[PDB]
Amino acid sequence: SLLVDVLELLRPLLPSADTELTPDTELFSSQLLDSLALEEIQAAIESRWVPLPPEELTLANFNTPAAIAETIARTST
Amino acid sequence: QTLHAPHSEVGCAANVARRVGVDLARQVIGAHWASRMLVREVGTFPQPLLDRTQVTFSAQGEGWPALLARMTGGEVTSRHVPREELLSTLHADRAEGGTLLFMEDRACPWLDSAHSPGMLPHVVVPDGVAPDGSWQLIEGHSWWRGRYAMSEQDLLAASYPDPDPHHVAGRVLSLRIRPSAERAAQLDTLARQELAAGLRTYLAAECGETETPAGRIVWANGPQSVPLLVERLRGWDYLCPLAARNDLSTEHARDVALGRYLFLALTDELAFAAYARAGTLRLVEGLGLAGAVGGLRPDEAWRLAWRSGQKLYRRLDRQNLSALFSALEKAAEVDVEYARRLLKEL
Amino acid sequence: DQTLHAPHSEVGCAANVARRVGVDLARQVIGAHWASRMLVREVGTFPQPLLDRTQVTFSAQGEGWPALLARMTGGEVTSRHVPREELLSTLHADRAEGGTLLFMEDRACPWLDSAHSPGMLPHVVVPDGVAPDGSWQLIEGHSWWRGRYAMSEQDLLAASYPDPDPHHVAGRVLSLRIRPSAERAAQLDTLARQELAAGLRTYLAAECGETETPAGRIVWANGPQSVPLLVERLRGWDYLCPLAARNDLSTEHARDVALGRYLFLALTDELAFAAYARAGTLRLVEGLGLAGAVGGLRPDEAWRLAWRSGQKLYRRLDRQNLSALFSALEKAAEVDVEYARRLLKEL
Repeated sequence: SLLVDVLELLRPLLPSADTELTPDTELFSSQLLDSLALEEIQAAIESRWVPLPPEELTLANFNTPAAIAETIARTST
Repeated sequence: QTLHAPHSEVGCAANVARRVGVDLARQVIGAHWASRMLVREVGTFPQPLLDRTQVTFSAQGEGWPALLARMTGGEVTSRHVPREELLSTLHADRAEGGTLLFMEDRACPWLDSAHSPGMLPHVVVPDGVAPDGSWQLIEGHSWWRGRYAMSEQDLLAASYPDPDPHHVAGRVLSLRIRPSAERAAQLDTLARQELAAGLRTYLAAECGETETPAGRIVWANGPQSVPLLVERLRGWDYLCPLAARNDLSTEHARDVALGRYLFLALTDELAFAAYARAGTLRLVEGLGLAGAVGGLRPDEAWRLAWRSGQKLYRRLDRQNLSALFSALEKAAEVDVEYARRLLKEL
Repeated sequence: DQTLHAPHSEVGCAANVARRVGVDLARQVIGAHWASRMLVREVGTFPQPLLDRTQVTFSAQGEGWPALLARMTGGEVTSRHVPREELLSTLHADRAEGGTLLFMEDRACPWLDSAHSPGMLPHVVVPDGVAPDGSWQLIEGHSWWRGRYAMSEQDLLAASYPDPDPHHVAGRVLSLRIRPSAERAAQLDTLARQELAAGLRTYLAAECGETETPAGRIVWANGPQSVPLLVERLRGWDYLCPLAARNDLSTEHARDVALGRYLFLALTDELAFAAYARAGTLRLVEGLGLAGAVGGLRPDEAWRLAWRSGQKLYRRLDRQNLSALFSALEKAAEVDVEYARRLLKEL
């Protein structure tokens, strides 16, 4: 649901139209995405859900679509 | 949960502080309200390490080593330990707090930096030997935050690299910081007193300068620090049209690389400001003082500045540079009103 | 040429001002100050907000010309900011007692072809009276652009008061009020011979030092040890060679290469100064009648070959060019210590 919104947000950032993206796909530790993609994700969260402070910007929070969805859920109460 | 911060060493110190019952972000960082513009510029010739005019910001003030030492009655000591004493030092420091152990980025597999020692050395906190003989290392930088395993031989190799561009050779900060029972009982009293003192320092708005082999270093504290910083940063407006060109000379490519790095470094200081201000608000809440400041949110104002900085170093253009200056001016305004209201209640 | 020059702008500028008051800077002031120092900026006590990177360089400037020029002349080399409506009167007042290094951005000096950047550091020029059309004559002290250039009074005031002002040059003058008294003028070659001994003794004393600053811990080492320590430290940047060889660099890895190459460019510029300074010492020694006793060693040539090696490395960051820079620096170090010992014996 958020996971659906996160997967929708990420697909157009990937290296290829056919890049496999599941809820457990590694995004940053794999160098699939770089920090210009992280900026797009931060800016999407800022405008759609609850803006994230620096303490939320961790590889544990951002490395998979499931982790991003969990981050937005946790931070949107 | 591993504690962390926008600066690796602060994250590391927060983990060590928790071992001895000290909440570093709230009682040490959050108790030290600060705002400083720093400049390195041409002073008296010769200054062979002055490579460029440089400007940044700091919300660290005197810094956690000074405050953590006087608040605990302990010591935070820098040493280059001989290899034959490193492991004994790591075991000995653990009784009374712990150690920040420096190493190159390329010694830390989780940094994905095999091909470079990085601009500066990294730091970790050794957190004991596990059942299998391997060291547990705490990573205190928010992005990589967590616990990692390293073999003892790999740890010693990391402490004594060859070559050693950063001079990491047995470099430790030993935190012998365990408070007495009577001091532990009063940490929030000391935090209250440090909070008032830093607020008075801020309003005193001292400035200074020093001539060094790396340049004249100038600093300015207090309510005008961020206005002065913004006025100075306008001097880097040339980066916008220069970063848009696609055919840059080696020298112009260096100007852009160094200019982007100035805003990257600044952005990490803005992240730290948001972290520190959040600590201040947790401190004020726990002291029962949240009443007298109302709902002012200097943490949120600095968070907005940090985001403007990230946008600018990621894409150097005039709109992004103007947005950073606006966010910084807003943070300056919220800071001075918050500081004045809070000191009135102390 | 009609104008004196050096590999550092401000040194060339100072040489022109010194000549006005009967001081040969390169021979009597730079050449009288034998020095060799390794400098490093590294991590020290937190926090250090201006420490952006570990940095290593070299200097043969020692205490530097402002210190030596001021004490040898009995005058002053003083930095200050003056308001726009007092700048021209300050330039005339300084001229009556020496001269001025006037700060300005690179982009204000058309002869530098630097319109699109204020550069990493500000520039300096020496005001040198006016041309027949009333334009100010500006001496360029850097060898690469050596000469005198005209700038209208309106343009010179616009250059001295830039907006914005990244380098803080606004109305900044380094005033060289350096004309020696008649009595002091007659003592200059005596004071130069004293300074020459005193720097060689400082070099052989090989002191070290370390300061903690908001820009890092600054470590230095003087003397015969200085170049060997520098070479040992610069080996830490061997990682640049494989990195600059790779074709697809992240913004991050591009930055690391750019900053590393800039470390070698700054170092190369200090090798040019060493060659200049050593040549000055050889001139000072020749004029004191000591060249025959001291012998035919050429530390100037050894530092010039180190400079060429540095430029070669700056153009192509490869392990062979790095090793060639290290060999050149080691050879310069060996000539320096043999020369220093033979000269100090004859003084």
